[PDB]
Amino acid sequence: PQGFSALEPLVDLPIGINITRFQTLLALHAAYY
Amino acid sequence: FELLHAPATVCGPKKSTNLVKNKCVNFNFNGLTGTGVLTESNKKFLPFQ
Repeated sequence: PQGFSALEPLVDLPIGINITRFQTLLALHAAYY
Repeated sequence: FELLHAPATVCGPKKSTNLVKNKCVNFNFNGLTGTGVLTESNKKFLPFQ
């Protein structure tokens, strides 16, 4: 919706890996943006 | 001893002295360092600040 709201941090990780991809792990038994 | 890219998760023990108020102090807060007078206040902080 055309409103406003801010976003707060949750989880900082020092994992430090080299990411160049992205995916989603969803159940299979109304969508995303 | 192994040190490759991120040596910021296995450190030695950290000390923490007592605190005083209403008097000039040379403080060191979480790495933030300065001189001033630490007096309790009222300003409100959001849990991540």
